[PDB]
Parts: sequence; structure tokens; C-alpha cells
Amino acid sequence: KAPEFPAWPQYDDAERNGLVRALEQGQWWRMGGDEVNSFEREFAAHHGAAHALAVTNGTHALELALQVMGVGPGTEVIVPAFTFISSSQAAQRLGAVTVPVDVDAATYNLDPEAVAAAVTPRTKVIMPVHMAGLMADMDALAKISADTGVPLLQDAAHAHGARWQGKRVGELDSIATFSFQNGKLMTAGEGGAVVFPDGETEKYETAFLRHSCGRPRDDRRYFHKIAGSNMRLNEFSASVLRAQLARLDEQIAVRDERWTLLSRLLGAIDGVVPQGGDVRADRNSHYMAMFRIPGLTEERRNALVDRLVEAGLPAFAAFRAIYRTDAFWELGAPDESVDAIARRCPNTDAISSDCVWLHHRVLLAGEPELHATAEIIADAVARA
Amino acid sequence: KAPEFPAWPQYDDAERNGLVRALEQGQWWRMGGDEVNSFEREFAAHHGAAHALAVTNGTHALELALQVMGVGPGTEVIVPAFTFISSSQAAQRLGAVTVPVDVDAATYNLDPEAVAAAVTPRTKVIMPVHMAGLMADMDALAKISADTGVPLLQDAAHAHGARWQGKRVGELDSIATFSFQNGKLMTAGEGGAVVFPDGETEKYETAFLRHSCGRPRDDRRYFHKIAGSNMRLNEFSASVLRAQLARLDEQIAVRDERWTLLSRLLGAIDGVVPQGGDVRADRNSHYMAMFRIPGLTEERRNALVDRLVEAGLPAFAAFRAIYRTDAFWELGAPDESVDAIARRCPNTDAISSDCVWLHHRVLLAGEPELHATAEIIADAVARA
Ligand SMILES: *Cc1c(COP(=O)(O)O)cnc(C)c1O
Ligand SMILES: *Cc1c(COP(=O)(O)O)cnc(C)c1O
Repeated sequence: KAPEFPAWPQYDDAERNGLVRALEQGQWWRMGGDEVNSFEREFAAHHGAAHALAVTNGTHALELALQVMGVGPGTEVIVPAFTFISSSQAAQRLGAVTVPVDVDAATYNLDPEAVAAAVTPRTKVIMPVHMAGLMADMDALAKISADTGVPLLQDAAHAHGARWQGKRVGELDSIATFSFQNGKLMTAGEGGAVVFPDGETEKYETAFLRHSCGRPRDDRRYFHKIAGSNMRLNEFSASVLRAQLARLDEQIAVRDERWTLLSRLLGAIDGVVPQGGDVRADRNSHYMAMFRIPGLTEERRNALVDRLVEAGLPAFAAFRAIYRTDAFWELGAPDESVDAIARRCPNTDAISSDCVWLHHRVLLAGEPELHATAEIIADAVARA
Repeated sequence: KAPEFPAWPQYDDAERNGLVRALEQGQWWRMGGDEVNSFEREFAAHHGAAHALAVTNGTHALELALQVMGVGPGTEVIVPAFTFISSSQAAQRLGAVTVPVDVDAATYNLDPEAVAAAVTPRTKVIMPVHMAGLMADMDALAKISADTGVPLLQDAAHAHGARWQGKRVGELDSIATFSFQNGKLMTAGEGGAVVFPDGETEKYETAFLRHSCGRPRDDRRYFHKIAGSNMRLNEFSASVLRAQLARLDEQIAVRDERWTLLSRLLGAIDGVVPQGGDVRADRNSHYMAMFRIPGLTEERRNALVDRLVEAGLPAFAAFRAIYRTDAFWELGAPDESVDAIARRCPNTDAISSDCVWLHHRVLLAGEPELHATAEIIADAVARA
């Protein structure tokens, strides 16, 4: 009876040939092969960016981007309080302080007015996250950016192929980061990228250097110019990503027609409020199918999730307020207290307990499974 | 005329099948597949360790090992002054100070007496590096370790499959790290590992947690316990490593018979002193075929290297004193000066300018190419 959904990840002969091609180059790191090099140009073109830097994972893409944008001891990074922990963790790994800021009640995106107030003389970077593939308010955020002189960094891990006001992630005037971890919209099990808009070639060069043990690509005498790490992506991963990229736009198009349906079936459910839209985000990538059931405690929400999993749905609890994780308080925490932070992040505080999400693979299924999915949900929500 | 050597890396159907097997699992990260899990047990068994943690690269394996061993702001890490920059860089990325210490004149391994003197009340970790596959003096180093109470961390990136006093890397009583970067003794283009001896399960658990965004393997509600990063290895990389592991011992055995020959042809060259041995290291992995030409400046050495490359040899300049790199001085540097450091690292200071190395692939070639290789070298060294 249980509605079945398409598998994720997906692959076919493109992946197969790709892995063979990478293998048969006889050189499996980016300095001897061409898959990473080629994936970078394809990825960057696809997002209209001037440059793309493929890296080990989306967590290190944030760490490297914050580092070339000056994050470090003595700085503050503004991040939405409702996101995946990597968004703060990356700043905190650099010695910076993470200042969590509230998000919109409807889109769950970083609230522009809340950021204007957290802005401080220490603020080095403001970091919107495009929640579930729906871009954040890059117009209002860019104004704040202009007025404070605090650059923006897009955490675009959920927004492969997304668009704001007809513009691509890489055509806003900010650096952005992506993840290619197994459950993301294109994947090689692990992987990430830093994409640089027009105008940021110097930061792009510095990032290359910092991601390769600070060694020039054709240094022969071990001349390390600057500190850093190794965040290089391997040729096999790159080749699977080149095949994944090629199906992305059509997968985002199937998902957009399905969200239109499911969003409306969800909103017809008593107590259920699906993520809101925004007409300015002309292209939503649909990384997650998210909805709130306002008023639920965390325990009722988790119990509703468990019941949804028992009926065959790939449903999950949404992120937790980052300030409600122990990891957040281990290092570089703000001098406010937990309730002081929660006081001024009321939407996060409720969304942290309220919100449910379905795997984006559900948005590739046919309409009838969407119908079956929303009945399963309607029943369960009456009993939550 | 130019002697030809076997290719590196090497692969065959094992790699091919492996990549397909990984692909066909349909899940490409360690939480949904079994290649990383399986590579970890195989790798750990092969080194007699209790546990193995496969990670993105050998640089992050050092960073993660130093972090679970307490490295951080306020500590000092003792490392050989002649090594790859990652060895210090990792400590310096953690906020610690790197204290470079001299190495043996003959083996180029961390000098046990030099470390006893650099030892300080701040010293958190002493880090031998098994230069070119030849283990460092783990007996004398373990005594210093016992007397100071400063734990050892083996940087075993050059020492896959190596042995000290009949014991495997993982059977000494220390954590060790490896690299699987393209030119290493087994590779997937990129990759690394942390191996834990018997007795270190708690550090092994902490390291797992720190390498996966501080999230328990089957957390469902985003409970991040501790800070860290993402240093997870992907299933395709793991599967190529499982096939590489299986040829390692026989490749180390061919190399050992060839070094015996080449070492003696080299030592018969006027001015040429090949890396020395050590009978206590019963199994040398032979990552590099190294030799010094005492008295050469860096420029004569580099010119001799260029001439050796022009005759068809995969010859390189050896590492540079870490204290002679700009990267070293960018962060967490000691309060000594450059000449103060060089004063008390005289062997490094000369080896940094003196030493030449050939790719370990040369040690898989037949004897006749070793003979041709040593004539090419004899000629070039007379003219250096
Ligand atoms: C997945 C994710 C990341 C980090 O990516 P990894 O590839 O998993 O390290 C960063 N930010 C957001 C919002 C994410 O969802
Ligand atoms: C290669 C190397 C490393 C680091 O490894 P990557 O996989 O290249 O990051 C660490 N230490 C030594 C001595 C090495 O040679």
C-alpha cells in the first residue's frame, strides 16, 4: 500500500564510464588527471561563476571560504540559527565567534532585519543559507552588506542549480559553497565546492593555495607560501559529479512540478504549514520537502516523524536550533546565554521543534504517490 | 637509452570491479555502504592495530590525531625539522606551537637526543616521521615518552606495511597516521587513515565523532555532541584502497631487494651517501630512494636534480627545512628566530640542501635499470 519513491542517489552508464575514465588516466589526484579540472569548469559555468574550487566536502568548502574572507580569531560570523551545524562549526573551527540570528517564519531563511541588529563592529561575514533550495533574500541581504561593508557568503549546500531574480548562485556578487554529500541534489557520496563570482579571482587563488598545503601547483622544491590544509578532491569523485551535474536541471524541474502539487495537499491539512515560497526566487532547487505543524513539542514532532517512517515515508525531524546543540557551546560561542539567544530567535526556537521534512526523492515520484503521501500525513497529523 | 620504470599508481581488474561494486551499492558515503567499513578493518588488521579510521587525507589524519591527543592553544608539538609541511601544519592549524627538532645525519629520522632537550612543560606530542619507510627509533623515543609522559604520534605516511623490531605500525603503543595521496605506497589519488593501537578505543571513538561533524552515527535529531569537521572518506576511494592494500607487501618485498642493490651502487659513487639503514627496522617500506651529496648548496643540488630528470629519472629535491618555509612562520611559530632554530638543527640544515630522492617506482624496476640509473647518477654527480 505504501507509496514507493525513486532511489537516491541515482546513476547509470555515465557514472560507470566516468569511473573507468578516471581510473584509466593512471593518475588519481587533480595534479595528474583532468576530471577535477573539468568538473570545476562545468560546475562554475553551470552556476554562472567566474571560478569553481572543488574540495573534499561542503564543511571544508565553508571553512576555506570563511578563511579567505578573513574569518579568524577576533571575528564574528552571523549565521541562521536554523541550519546544519557545519554552518557555525566552520566559523568556530577558525577561532571566530558564531552569532546565531533568527530566520523567517515562513521560508526558514535568515531574517534580514534580525541580521541588521546582530551586525557589530566585529562582524566579518554574514552567511545566508538557502533553506531547502529556496534562496534567502539576497536583495535585502545585499543592501545590509553594502551599508555595513560586511561581505555575504552563501551556504548553497541545498541550492544546486537555484536562481534569484533570474540570476544564478554564482551571479550574485558573493562567494558561495556547496556540498555533494550522499543525500544532496548531486553527489559522489562526499564532496564540496567553493564558487567565486566575477571580481573575486584573488580570493580564488588564495583558496587554491590554502586547500593544497599552501603549495603552488608546480612548486618542485617544497616552497610552502602560506598555511592551511589539504582539501583536494580526487579524480574518481569528480568524474561521478560530472555525470550528476548533467541531470541536475531536469531533476529540479520534475521536483518543482511535484512540490506545487504536494505543497497544496499539505496546506489543505489542518495544522500543517508547508514551507512558504518567494516569487523572487524564480528557481527553487527543492533539496527538502519541508512543513511545520505549529504548536507541536519536539517529542510530538519526533513521534509524528517516527509514525511517518512506519508508513513508508522518508521523513525526518528538521534541524535543531544550533544554540541547542552541545557542539555549539564547546568553542567560540557568544557571551550571551542559551535563553538570551532563544529570546531573540523565536522563529528558530519553534521551527527547531515544529518542522518535518521529506527526502527530495519523494519530489521525483509521480502525483499519485504524492496523493498517497499526503493522506498518510493527514492521518498521522490528526493523531499527533 | 633512458631506463624505463614501472608506472605509478598501478591498478588492474581489482580496481575496476571495486569501483563498480562501490557504485552498485547505490549509497556512496560510509553510512550507507560497506567499503569504508571493510577497508578500515582490513587496513587495521594489516597493521596489527585495534582500530583504523579512514579519512579524507593524511593531513587531516594528523589534524584529527593531534586533536584527540589534546593538541591545541597553549601546547607544543615536537616534529622533525626535515619532513613534509603537513607534519607541522597540522599542529599549527590547531593553535599549537610547532617545535622543530633535528634528525639523524644518516637515516634523516627524528633525533632522540634532540627531542629530549626540546621537551618542555608545554609539550603535548612528540611526532616521529618514518623517513622514506625507515622507522624512527621507537625504542629510544618510547623511553623519552615514558620519562616525560609526553605521548608519541607516528607520522607513518611513508611507512605503509613497515616494521620495527618485528612489530607493525599499529603494534607499538602509539596512534599513527597514514596518507594515501597519489604518489604514496598505496593510493586512491587522495586519502588518509588514523590507526589506533590496543588500549586506545576512547580516542578512537572521539576521533570518529570529531571527523563526522560531531554527530553520533545513528543520531536522527541533529544532536551534535562535540565540535570538529567532516573528514569522512567516500566509498569509491575506499574500494580502490582495498585493491591497493592487497599488493602492498609484495611491492615492499620487490623494493627491498632493489634498494639493497641501488644503495650499494650509490655508496660506490664518490660524494654520494644513500640513506643509512637500521637493523632494528626489520621492514623498510621504501617510499623513497634517498641520497645525500654532502657539501652541495641547494642550487647545485637542484641543478643535479634537473639534470637527472633530463636523463629520464624521476628525481626530486628532498624536503626543505620546515623553518625555511614562509608557511611555517605564518602561525603558531616558536619564539626562537630562523638562525636560532637552524643552529640546533644542523643535520636538517644540510639535508635540506643536500638530499636527492627518486620515486619509489624506480625500486620496482629490474636490476639492469638500477645499473643504468646509477651510471646516469655517477656521471651527473661528477659534474655537479
Ligand atoms: C550538508 C550541509 C553542509 C556541509 O556539507 P558536507 O558535505 O556534509 O560536509 C553545509 N551546510 C548545509 C546547510 C548543509 O546542509
Ligand atoms: C604526504 C605526507 C603527509 C600528508 O598527506 P596528504 O595525504 O598528502 O595530505 C603527511 N606527512 C608526510 C611525512 C607526508 O609525506
